[PDB]
Amino acid sequence: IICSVDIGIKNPAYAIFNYDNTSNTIKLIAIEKSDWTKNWERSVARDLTRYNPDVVILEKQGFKSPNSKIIYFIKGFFYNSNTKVIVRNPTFKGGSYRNRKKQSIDVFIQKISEYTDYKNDILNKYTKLDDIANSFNLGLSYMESL
Amino acid sequence: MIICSVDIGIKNPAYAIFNYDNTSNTIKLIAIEKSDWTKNWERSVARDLTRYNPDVVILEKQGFKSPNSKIIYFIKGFFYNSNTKVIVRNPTFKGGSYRNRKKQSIDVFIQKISEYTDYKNDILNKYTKLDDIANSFNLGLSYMESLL
Amino acid sequence: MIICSVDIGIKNPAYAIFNYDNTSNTIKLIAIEKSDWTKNWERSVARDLTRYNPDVVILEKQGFKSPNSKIIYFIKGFFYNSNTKVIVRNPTFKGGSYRNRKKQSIDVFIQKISEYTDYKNDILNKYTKLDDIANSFNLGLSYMESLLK
Amino acid sequence: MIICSVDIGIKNPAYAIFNYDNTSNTIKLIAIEKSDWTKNWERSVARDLTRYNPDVVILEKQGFKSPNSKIIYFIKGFFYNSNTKVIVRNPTFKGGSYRNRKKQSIDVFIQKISEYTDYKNDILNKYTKLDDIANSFNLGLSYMESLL
DNA sequence: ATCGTCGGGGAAGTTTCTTCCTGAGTTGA
DNA sequence: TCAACTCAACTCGTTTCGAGTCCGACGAT
Repeated sequence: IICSVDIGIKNPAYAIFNYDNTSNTIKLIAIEKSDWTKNWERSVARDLTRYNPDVVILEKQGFKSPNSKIIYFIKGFFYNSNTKVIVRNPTFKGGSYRNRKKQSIDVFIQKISEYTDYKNDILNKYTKLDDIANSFNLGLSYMESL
Repeated sequence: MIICSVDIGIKNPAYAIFNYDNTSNTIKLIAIEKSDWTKNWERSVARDLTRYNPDVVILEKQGFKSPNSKIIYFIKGFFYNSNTKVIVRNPTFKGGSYRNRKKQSIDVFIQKISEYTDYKNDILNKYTKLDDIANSFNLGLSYMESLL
Repeated sequence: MIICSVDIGIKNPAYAIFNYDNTSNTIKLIAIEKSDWTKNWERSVARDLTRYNPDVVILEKQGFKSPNSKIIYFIKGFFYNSNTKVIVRNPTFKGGSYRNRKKQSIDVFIQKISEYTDYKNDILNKYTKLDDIANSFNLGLSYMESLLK
Repeated sequence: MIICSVDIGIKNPAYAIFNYDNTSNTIKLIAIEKSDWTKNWERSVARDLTRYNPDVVILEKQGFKSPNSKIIYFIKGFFYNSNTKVIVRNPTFKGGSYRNRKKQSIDVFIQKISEYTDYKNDILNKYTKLDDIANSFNLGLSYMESLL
């Protein structure tokens, strides 16, 4: 069970998948944009223990945002536990910054439907800038490169 | 009631382990040591903090610009959902910048150690670089003073 | 009366040396000089002020939040021995903006020097900044004008 | 040589006049007084300093917060001519508490006052207050120890 | 003194300002 | 990590990493 997280005080988001390795049996369990402003450490632990994951995928950031403190908190929380937290270098923000639309809507409209069967169920009531894109793209890139 | 107060730092981290007798207000020094968190610092932090299975972990607050902050949240996440509360206390000595901070720390240490360990000479004779174990001891003792 | 009026300051101190006739009430400008007190100011003050051993030394009142006050009190102690009266006058040019003092000072200086030196041009060329020698000249001349009563 | 140590202040200035026998290290206290510099402080200062013709005058350095600095520079200009060495020493007891600054001062005072005058009758019966003449005497004695 | 505004290290000698020297961030390799 | 370079207050949640406060210097009356 794979859990990919877009970290940030802006709009944190997480996606929970189950991927059968090398078998191309992808199952999307959930995708959500949460809020980590009220009791953020308690809220982070509560959101991470919902569907106890085996791997957590994060985007590495510099000093740009306090979201790094969430990265180190997550590393400490799941350290001895069975899960393994891995922080991937930022693909995101390479050269230009006006390249979201293409990859976001393309990968969504192409690949969300075959895994959850609730494509438009989330589309009709979710709309945000750079949370579902970062989280889903990190998770899907890890799974495709897996 | 096992107290573990830590002076944080990647180069010279230090920790003091006290025993506070509940309802008796009895301070008994269990141990005081310093370690190194250079190679795979997460393993070293976890081991040094779980060494004596404490009930409270005391850390000293740093500003928003230091690697010591990264250790703070790792420890907070590590001991979260446990019967071991990590608390981040303000800097005990917050007066003089350099000449008063370290010297006042090691002075109050050398003066207040005698009533707690009964092994004063053996600890003073080893290190001679006291300004980390001194900070940890002062942090722990300040937390205990704030207990009553 | 050999009179020495001083515009005080570490960076560019200045002084004007006059001769005042006691029974004629006539002004005579002897000299006007800039100096430097940026290094060893007590030695420099003692040297520059005793250069033309005066009978009166006039200083301009300074506030307490300036090094000119310590120079004032050093001079007070120095000449408190004999033969030299140190007198501290209120700033002659007073009021309005601070820069209005400088321009008014150098203006009255430029327009009133000709009647005293006959070497007006040598002073305008050497030491082009005029806002210290003006202060010293105006201080001395104001004291001597206030001497009649 | 005749040594004159001054506790400066418009509040209650004080001075101690010692006589040091040259090459014998014999300290003899000539006088101790609490003067007043209220009206025409320059005249009063000059009178009090020229009362006993000294060879050195010892002052305690002050911060630029009080007219005592103007008195210091007045003294420097006054004795600058010749014959005198005005020395401005920092306040001797540069340590511990401020409330203990007077305690140790008057302690060293009461410790060493008896051995210097041999006419301590009028002086013992004279005054019930110390916290100015004590400071002046301690400054003077510190210079006397720093003399050899 | 008094209201508005600003900066926030220590020690010693060239002394009440200047000239240093600390010892911790912080920053690119 | 690490070695050169730059530069000095505290501090509380401000639902606990950054935006808030406090306390002595100047400037101009």
